[PDB]
Amino acid sequence: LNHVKKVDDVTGEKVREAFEQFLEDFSVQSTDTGEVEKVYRAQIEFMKIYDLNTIYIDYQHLSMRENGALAMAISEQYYRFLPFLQKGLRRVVRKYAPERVFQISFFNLPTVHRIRDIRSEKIGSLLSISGTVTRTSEVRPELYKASFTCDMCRAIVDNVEQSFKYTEPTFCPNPSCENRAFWTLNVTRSRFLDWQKVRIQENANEIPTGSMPRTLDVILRGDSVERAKPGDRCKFTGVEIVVPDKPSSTLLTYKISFLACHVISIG
Amino acid sequence: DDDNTEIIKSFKNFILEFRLDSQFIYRDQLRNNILVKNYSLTVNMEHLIGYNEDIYKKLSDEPSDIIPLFETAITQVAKRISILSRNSLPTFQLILNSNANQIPLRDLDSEHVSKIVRLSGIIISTSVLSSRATYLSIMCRNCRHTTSITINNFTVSLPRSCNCGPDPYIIIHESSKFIDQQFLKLQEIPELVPVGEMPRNLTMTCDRYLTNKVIPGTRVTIVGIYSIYNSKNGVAIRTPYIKILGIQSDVETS
Amino acid sequence: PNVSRTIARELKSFLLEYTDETGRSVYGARIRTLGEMNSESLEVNYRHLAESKAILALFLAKCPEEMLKIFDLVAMEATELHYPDYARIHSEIHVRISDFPTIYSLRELRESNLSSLVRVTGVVTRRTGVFPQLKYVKFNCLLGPFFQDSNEEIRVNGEKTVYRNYQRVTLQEAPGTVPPGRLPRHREVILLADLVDVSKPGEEVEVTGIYKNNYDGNLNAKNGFPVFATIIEANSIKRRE
Repeated sequence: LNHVKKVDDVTGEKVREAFEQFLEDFSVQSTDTGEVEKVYRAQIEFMKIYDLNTIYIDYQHLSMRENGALAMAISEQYYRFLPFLQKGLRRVVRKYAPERVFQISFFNLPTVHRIRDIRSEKIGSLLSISGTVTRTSEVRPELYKASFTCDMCRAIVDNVEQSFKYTEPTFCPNPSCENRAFWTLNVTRSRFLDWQKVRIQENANEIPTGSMPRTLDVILRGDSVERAKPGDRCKFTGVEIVVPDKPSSTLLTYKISFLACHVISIG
Repeated sequence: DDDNTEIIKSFKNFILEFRLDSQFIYRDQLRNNILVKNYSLTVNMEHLIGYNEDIYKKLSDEPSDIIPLFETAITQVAKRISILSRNSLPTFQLILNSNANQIPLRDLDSEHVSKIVRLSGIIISTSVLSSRATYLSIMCRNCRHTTSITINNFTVSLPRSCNCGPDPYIIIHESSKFIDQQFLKLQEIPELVPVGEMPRNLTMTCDRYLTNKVIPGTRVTIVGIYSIYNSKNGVAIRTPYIKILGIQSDVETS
Repeated sequence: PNVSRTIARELKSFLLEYTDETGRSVYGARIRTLGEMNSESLEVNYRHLAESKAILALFLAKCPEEMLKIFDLVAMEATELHYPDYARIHSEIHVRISDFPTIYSLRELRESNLSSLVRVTGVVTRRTGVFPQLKYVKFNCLLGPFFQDSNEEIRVNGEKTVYRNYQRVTLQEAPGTVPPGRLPRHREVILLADLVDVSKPGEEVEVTGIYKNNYDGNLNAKNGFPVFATIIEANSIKRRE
């Protein structure tokens, strides 16, 4: 059965080309003694040394190209562009370089916003959050992408399963298992990554006691794992999302769980 | 099951023909036990292994599949002794106490599971009695099948076949024959081998005539089978207990 | 793979006629020791295995799982030629495999360590009592023997089943070595067979065990994500060091 076809991504492709061209082209201000050439090609090439499979690019540089009009697609609509920013970036690496897990972490956001200033309009958007860490937790694997099959019985399907449920694989199978059947869990084909949760709390100097400061969950996914310390202020990359923990889905209880794909000890 | 006939014939032939010069120790052990209404028998393994090596070869192999064929084997004998015709007579419990080789508590780790193990420890506290079942009638919720289930030892689900289902079987408690059970819990002796660590305590189920035989705090030497039960508390992690047949206290102790 | 069988043909050569310190094969003397002690742990130094070839040592940092199963059967073969017996004693000897740096401590661990043997170290915390695990399945019939498992059991009879003692001990990282401003994270440790009871609470212990996950396991309520458990199935046990 042919899948006809796929649609449409529209702007997503425009942002793919813009971001690719941006990570390619300068991205250089300084002249003479630089800080010149490239810096991002040189960033990836410097990255070829340790091959830790992450990149660092500044948001301020990204705003300079289109005058911030490029940064807007990457701001409010950002999570729509996560699968595009990754594979797209790989389309670059495949060209300039010779086992692929890529964690993109933006940084240096124009304005830092407190946990109190957190709104439901800020979802799917980069927001810098400052505050002290409380209750770090031990690092465990995420399923990331999995092969769970067969699933009745020989299929061996490896795809998707990227979203957090984790249920379920084996749906719309094999071709053709028609499972149902067992899930079935296979952990040897499934690459894992990271992660550690930290519960971020507002700094005590800002909060007007009587306050009773309101903590909120930030899970660290990415190589920024372990970079966080208890009793200290940290700046993160926003990706606010939500996690299940109001209407029903008929033929749901949610809360704000902040994500950070980048960490720094600033504060 | 002609094999069970073959085994039980050997047990009868072991009780009726056994001779210590010249009284028959067992056969009279039996009579003198039914008269006082003890309904029990104590086999001395050395006599057993003396008689046939074979039946002890199997009895130390798979005890829990055999020992009840020995029970039925002996009660089929008390039928020909204690009464005569041409009721009711419970199947006697056998208590076997023998020397062998003492296996200390610390040294019980797997590998001998379901093989008779003699050992020695001070009992901590005795658990309050509770009845298991021996013979219970059962009727169906629908077709009303009257089934007399002989439950044996040594958990056992009820049969689902005469919709009907899934498990339409009721226990009739007006006709059901019951026995008793104890649950000793024993801490190994303080002399050996505590070292620097608190001594472990294996949980033991006495039953029928060994029950309330021992005041908690008295040193004893247990015999019994070694076996494991589930008791959800994974994965799988089944926890160890010692069935007792049969208990013998230290000298004297009365 | 079948090719791996040929590897056995090599490692057996490493198992007996390998010599060091002017003659006197060391592993021959270990097999002779148990051997007499019959403690069923054959002990192979990683230093020597790596000294002969780096290709097997690389197999220890890639896929220890099935290779130990390939290896210990051959160890049983070597004991079989040296002592034409032990068909009646234990019929399995799983090899201990001394120090394997690495030497990752505790708190430094990642996904890259999955399925691959890794050394860990730190203080023991109070240990569970010894509860025999199912392992092998056998019955008089009446399907055949079913190995389960480590650790799933999906997807009971019993007649004579070969039980092996299980014990789960929680290993916490040593207090002296903790970097300031950090809590002492800890991992679960699964001992097996003779490794049981070798540990005591309060003591620092050196373990070679491989790292494991399965299977979520159980959260799905408070995480937000498909997060696996972290459990080090243990291999050897040594005092500190």
